[PDB]
Amino acid sequence: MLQQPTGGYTTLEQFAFTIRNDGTNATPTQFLQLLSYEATENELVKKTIPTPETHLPSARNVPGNVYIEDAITQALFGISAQNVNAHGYFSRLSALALPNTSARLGLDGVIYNSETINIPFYDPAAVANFAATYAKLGNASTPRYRADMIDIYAHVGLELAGTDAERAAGVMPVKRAKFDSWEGSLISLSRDVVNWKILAFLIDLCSLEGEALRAFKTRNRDVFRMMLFIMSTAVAANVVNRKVTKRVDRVLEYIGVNSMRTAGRTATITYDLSRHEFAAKFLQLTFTRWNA
Amino acid sequence: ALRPELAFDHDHIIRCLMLAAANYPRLEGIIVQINTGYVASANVIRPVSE
Amino acid sequence: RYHESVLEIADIFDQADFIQTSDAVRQLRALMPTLSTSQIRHAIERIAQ
Repeated sequence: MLQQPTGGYTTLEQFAFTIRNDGTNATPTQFLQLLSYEATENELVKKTIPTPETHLPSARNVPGNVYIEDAITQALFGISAQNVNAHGYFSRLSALALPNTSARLGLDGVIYNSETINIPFYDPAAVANFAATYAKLGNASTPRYRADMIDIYAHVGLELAGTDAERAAGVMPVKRAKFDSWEGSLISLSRDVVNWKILAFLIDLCSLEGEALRAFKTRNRDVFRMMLFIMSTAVAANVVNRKVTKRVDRVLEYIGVNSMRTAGRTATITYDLSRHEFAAKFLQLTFTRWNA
Repeated sequence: ALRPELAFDHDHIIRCLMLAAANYPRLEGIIVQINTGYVASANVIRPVSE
Repeated sequence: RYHESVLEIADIFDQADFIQTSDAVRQLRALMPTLSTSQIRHAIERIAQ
């Protein structure tokens, strides 16, 4: 077992998030520095997020070791993720939510039912806190519990493109992102993010309280912004290149506006409707936690 | 849904139609034929005998 | 006292949008005999063939 650092597991260098920028390693924040926005006539107002359902998927026993980290990251950032809403994994996550479970969350992000001492794992109280919310990813597809797939993206845009004044105001002009870019920059970035050990991020997001959680939110705001960026490219209506002075600038219109696009395209990853449900639910939970 | 083909190049095509219009006398007739066939296919008008 | 040499338009204009070729076409043309308009038509009809 790994004891959680007072700053959270993300303080550990083992869980550091990084993205190649035209193939060289870089912190997400300094990729976000390359981003630039051209505002348009439309506006994003942020409606309040409906509070997530109290209900959890039944903590049913399942054979095998669920790979929950890869499931979430693939559902959010992977190329053509499949079976994103298959219930079993999440039932196991709910089993992690239980007060005295034998289940463990390995730092691999695999969920083990047995207490396998050879494999290091996150502190059970912390994963209980994390699963207690995130198992609700399990009812992403049930009609009773589907998250808004449209309005939530306002928040995404606000947390990505939004200037501190706009984030205070809660409204921003709908924006067209752009950055000097290499071939396949959005796919490569998405690959760089899908490899992230995000369970440390979410576990810290749930278990941490007071000053520690706030310092975590400031230290990690750019990470969350990179995740939001990958999602936004997945849902942006249109993505193109612009040749300028022998440099291609990638352009994504528009940030904060979910187009509900489902057909795959070269430029970016793509959400099938099931992926859309999943991401919407994930955003509901994650923003509900981030804004508190 | 992706169609694995090149985009219809509006600009290049219009430029080439201009070039052909300036150099290829048959062009007019070609386009007309298309239109003619279309009218014929729409069955909008036929000559009656009387 | 001078030095004749090809100077690509690209070394002058900073706008890449309107520059499609380079010195190479000039050199290749220098290889061609001067052509009467009918010889030009013959070349084009041949390539068309």
